Amino acid sequence: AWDLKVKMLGGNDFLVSVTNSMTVSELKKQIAQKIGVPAFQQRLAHQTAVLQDGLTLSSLGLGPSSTVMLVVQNSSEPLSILVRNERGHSNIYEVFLTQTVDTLKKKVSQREQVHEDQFWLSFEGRPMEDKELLGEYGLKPQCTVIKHL
Repeated sequence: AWDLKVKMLGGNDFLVSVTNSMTVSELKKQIAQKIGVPAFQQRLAHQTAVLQDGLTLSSLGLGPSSTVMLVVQNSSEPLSILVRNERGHSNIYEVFLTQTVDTLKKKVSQREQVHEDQFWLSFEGRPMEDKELLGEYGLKPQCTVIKHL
């Protein structure tokens, strides 16, 4: 393991312990532990190129000498998820990970003609709480959220 310099735009610089085979996705998690920015609010760039979460640091030509930029996003960007209901059908919903679980239940509510208090949502077996942000449950593009009656 070796250390990498991270510079936050309009922010502080700092280092993180990293590996060559480590992914940008894991790096963001290291950054979150260091400065508390949730991974889903982090956009990383190296030399004006925005980094894809699946890329490995070595594949990107990173070493102890490199420096990566961090841009923190107050409001995040849209992604699609699947919400599979009691009937077993999955429909596409659009969310921002910085939105609350609540905004999603309201979308489900309006669209599927049900009251918010008549169902609840889970992701990977974990129940989703109305006031928490969707990102905190590790939602990713086309992941499946389950709707329970």
